[PDB]
Amino acid sequence: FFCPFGCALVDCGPNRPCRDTGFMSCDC
Repeated sequence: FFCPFGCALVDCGPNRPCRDTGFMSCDC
């Protein structure tokens, strides 16, 4: 799902970093 600026509301919250290679594509 489209991510904002990291792990925010993704799979932990805006704290842990994730693998973002494409616009709105953060894979944690």
